Amino acid sequence: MLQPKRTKFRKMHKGRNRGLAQGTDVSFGSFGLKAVGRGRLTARQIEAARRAMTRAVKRQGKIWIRVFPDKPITEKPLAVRMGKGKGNVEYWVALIQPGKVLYEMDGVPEELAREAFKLAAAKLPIKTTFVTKTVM
Amino acid sequence: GIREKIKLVSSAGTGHFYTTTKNKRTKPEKLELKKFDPVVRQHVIYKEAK
Amino acid sequence: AKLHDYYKDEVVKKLMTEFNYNSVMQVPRVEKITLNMGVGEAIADKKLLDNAAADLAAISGQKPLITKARKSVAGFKIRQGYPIGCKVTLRGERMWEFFERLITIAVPRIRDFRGLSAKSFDGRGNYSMGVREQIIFPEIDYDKVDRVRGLDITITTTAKSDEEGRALLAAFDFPFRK
Amino acid sequence: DKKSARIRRATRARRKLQELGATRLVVHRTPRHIYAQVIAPNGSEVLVAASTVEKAIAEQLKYTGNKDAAAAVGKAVAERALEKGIKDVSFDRSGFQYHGRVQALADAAREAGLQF
Amino acid sequence: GGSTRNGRDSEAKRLGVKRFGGESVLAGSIIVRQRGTKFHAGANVGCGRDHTLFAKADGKVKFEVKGPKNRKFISIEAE
Amino acid sequence: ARIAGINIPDHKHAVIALTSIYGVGKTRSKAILAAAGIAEDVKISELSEGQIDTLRDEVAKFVVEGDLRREISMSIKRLMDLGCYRGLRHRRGLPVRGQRTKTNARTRKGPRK
RNA sequence: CGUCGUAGUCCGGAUUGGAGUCUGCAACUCGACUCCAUGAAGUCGGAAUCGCUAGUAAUCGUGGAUCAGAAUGCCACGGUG
RNA sequence: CGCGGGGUGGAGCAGCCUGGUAGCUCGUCGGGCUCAUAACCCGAAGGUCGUCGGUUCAAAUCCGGCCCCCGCAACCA
RNA sequence: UCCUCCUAAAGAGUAACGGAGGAGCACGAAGGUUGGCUAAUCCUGGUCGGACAUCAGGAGGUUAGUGCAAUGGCAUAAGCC
Repeated sequence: MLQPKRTKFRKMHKGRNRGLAQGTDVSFGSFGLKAVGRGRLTARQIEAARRAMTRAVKRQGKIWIRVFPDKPITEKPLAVRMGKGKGNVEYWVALIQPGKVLYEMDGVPEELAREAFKLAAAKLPIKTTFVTKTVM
Repeated sequence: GIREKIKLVSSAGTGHFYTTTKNKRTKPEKLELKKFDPVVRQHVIYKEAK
Repeated sequence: AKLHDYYKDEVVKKLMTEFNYNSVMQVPRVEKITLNMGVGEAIADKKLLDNAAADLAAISGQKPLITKARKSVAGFKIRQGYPIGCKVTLRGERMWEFFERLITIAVPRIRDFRGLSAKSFDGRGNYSMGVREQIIFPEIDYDKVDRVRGLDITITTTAKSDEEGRALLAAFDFPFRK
Repeated sequence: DKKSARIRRATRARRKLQELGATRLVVHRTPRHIYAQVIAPNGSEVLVAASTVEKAIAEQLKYTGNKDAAAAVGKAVAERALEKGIKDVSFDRSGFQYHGRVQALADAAREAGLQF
Repeated sequence: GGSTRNGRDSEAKRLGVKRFGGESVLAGSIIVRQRGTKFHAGANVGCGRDHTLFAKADGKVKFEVKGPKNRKFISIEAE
Repeated sequence: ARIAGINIPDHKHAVIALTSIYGVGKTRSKAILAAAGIAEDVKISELSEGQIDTLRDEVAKFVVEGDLRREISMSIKRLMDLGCYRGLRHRRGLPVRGQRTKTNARTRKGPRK
């Protein structure tokens, strides 16, 4: 399961997304995904999406992932009132925007991300899909 | 800082006594440095403290 | 004290009559020995070197001086300003004066005497002539029982390669091995 | 680079002289030569100098790196200083020691006239 | 957690800025804890215990572009 | 003056610091002392410069210390490569004195604090 | 008589290779004797305790048995006491 | 809630605070006393000093984390 | 109560039980000043040497250090002789 390295500081700030940022050129492979939308992505979502692909791709590839959790989130008991204060770290998250490629592939010809992505898109936010390699 | 004050004596007639707070926790030796006083204005020799 | 006369007459210099060198600035030259004598575990004695203070100047033509440490706490015990050795460095005439006892009369103790191995050679032809421990030379009051310490000697050259630094081993004879 | 250490000592001096501006006397020496030059109050050019290159010294001195040759330049730059009336002149030693040939030059410059 | 404090009241800002009046002495730059990023050049110097490049003569600032790469000096103008 | 001894004691007979150490043996190393004018009964001090030149003359006749230990060590290291009985017993810490490790192997074992 | 100390010693030479010498299918492994060389341990010794009344304790040599080929163990002998 | 301690060859705790540095009484095995085991006197072996790191020339101690325990304890809409 | 870096908005003080930490002292020397010096770390090799040991060479450097904290700077050294 995905559990990122302990942060230098005990807690972090969540931060705002600009909802664009180009990152469409594949550099760990030759093809990937289309994002075309904006939102928040969690560690459990990218591990559940990895599970969906791991079950369909068996051991071929591997597949490289350009999204990784960036922040831990603070969580506390539900009954604590509004005011004081921030709890301990629980789940880890990242931000996604239209120019992201998310996942990068090359060693998996025609059995992943070439005809459909529906089975992995069902685990994710922003109704994602596959992309074809950019050559010109 | 929380250290003992002891004033140096002049070897001659002088209206001032220079106040020392010299640490004596590793240095038992005496302090002799010369100071200025605005009366005779030819420097004063100060002795015997801590 | 005669090497100073011969090193100026032909030793690695008559070479210049058959090889393409217009000055001694392209030929091998020897002018330095950066001597040292270590104290080792002397901090657990602290009384013998307190009286053997000129015992390195007994073999070197310069003024004795105790070297002070550059380390204040160590896993072998040291203290700030503790004396850690003695140098009594050889250059020029005192280096040629000192070299006249090396290999010629330094034979009271041996460990190979056929050339050992070319350590610290620097790719130039830097030659070993050390004795590991002092062997005692004839001067004054040298026949008695007296203690001896660690002594190692390398003769370093201005040559550019051991192909040309070896012109010294073509002017003198000493046992050599690579 | 032991040559650069002399230049560092000159950077120290050049920075220290920069707040003075004004007329400046620079002394420079080498193992065979010595010279001294007076720099203008705008810093952009020389006014007068003395150097062991002149046949007035170089034909009379048996070696130009000598003490008496440093004194010959000191006694010439002091003589040319009196010709151009220079006062409030700040001294500069080009990263060298003052002791030795720069002192032996200065000692004779204050023998040919005013201090210096 | 908490107790990170930082404390209260500190400034040392905006005094080394724009056109000067050229008739009293000026700080030139009051940037905090200066040891080599700026320094002084030309006829002026500043060696104060609070790292101020305060000029000791009356004049205006040059806002000079000379000096090696990212090291630029506090200097007074000729007028 | 000394020729083969390295220990500190002074003014002894010409055998204790002259023979039976590091490689010099005792069989030919003592016959040379009469040519140097040195007596072998009762403590003596006649070995100095001059006398010792008669002893510094002996060259290439014997070997001492690490080069004599090299001679035996290589003469066992050639066997430690092989399946020989003394090969493994010098590759591993095992006795060769025909010992009973039930009773006495004390030199090969050690303390016995 | 000569010689020597409070030093793991003049010593010791226990250990480790290389040569040999003997007996014997055979001594590699488990045998003895020898030589040139190398080289370590031992300077009273755990809680605690052992034994007899004079040629006894204490201590040094000599012999035999076993045996193709070795004992320091086994059985005996005398000197000093 | 919140507060204050403990974690030390196998067991249970001194040690720490005061820096020049790994232990005691038992335990385990083997002895000594004995016909023998206990009582009792000796001999021997083994510490991630919970444990990951930090800090320092330098610790188990300085000190953050990740766990395991106890004592006061829930004495407020 | 005091103090740094940041939040704090390319003009300034600055909020919320905001973010990383400290200060109630230290040093008569660790202060003044002249001239110098230049790390660190690692590799090489040198009896007594468990193990870091010496002096010299090579690579190499706003990377060593700065009384203490966080921060900015560093040979014109504010770092040490």
